[PDB]
Amino acid sequence: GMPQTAIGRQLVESGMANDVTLDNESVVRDGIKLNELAFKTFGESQHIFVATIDLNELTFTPATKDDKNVPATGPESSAPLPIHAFAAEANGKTVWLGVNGDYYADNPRRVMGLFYKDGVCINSQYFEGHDEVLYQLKNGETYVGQADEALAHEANLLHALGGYGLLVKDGVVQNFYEEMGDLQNTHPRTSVGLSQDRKTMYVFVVDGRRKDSFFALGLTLPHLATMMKAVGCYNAINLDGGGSTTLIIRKVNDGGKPTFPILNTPADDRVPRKVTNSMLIIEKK
Ligand SMILES: [Cl-]
Repeated sequence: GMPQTAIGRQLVESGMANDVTLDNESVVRDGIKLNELAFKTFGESQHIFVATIDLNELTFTPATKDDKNVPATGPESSAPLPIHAFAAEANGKTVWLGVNGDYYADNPRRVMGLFYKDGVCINSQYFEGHDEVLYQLKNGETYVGQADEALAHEANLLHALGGYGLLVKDGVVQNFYEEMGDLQNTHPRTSVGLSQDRKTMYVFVVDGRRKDSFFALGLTLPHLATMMKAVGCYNAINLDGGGSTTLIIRKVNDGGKPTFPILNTPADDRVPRKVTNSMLIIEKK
């Protein structure tokens, strides 16, 4: 019976998943597969989504609440993930999938990692330790790496979305999280990685804090990293987690208008958190 999908088999083979009770897969659209699973990780219940995106067919962009390419200005700058999708859509993008983005500091509200969008620097002054990045060059090539590597491309850097925690590096699971404090405990997680050829993107949304009938605890970073390598990530990074972790997909309603339902269970007692940046999978134009 279980597991029944390739990803389910990969996660069980990795040692990070047992007692699989849900293992479903669907096609969001051509070029985007979505897998939803429930299982135990060393005795603790979990509930995760893994999206596999064909980067020959689709691309990504970092997103803000209003699709404007300027730093956050205040509380108005944060909104639940669907708002980011709607604003991108209203500004000529066709959005198919989204997750929350990078870590933010407060007082004043400001992004902690590197943040570039459409060739415009939103932040180049990444905080201590906030070194991880998913980036794209103007030539269309996508990479996962370190902030200085992205910056070294100068005016050829198109997009950059920051993270905190390098999970997989050149096919080897990483475990150098010791400066990250309580982020090392189990948590909901959002993470992103690339295949070795950089033509496939993997997005994980790991629910946590047992806010629905799955009783999903959440994961440590070595466990998540191990799962990501298992499904094909050669390079992978941890984005903002906890109550920030949110997944949307496009739903085309009769009449043609899109909505952007949230598929996971937000860990702030089921209430979608207002987030200041995000990662959207969009059509190539
Ligand atoms: Cl900012």
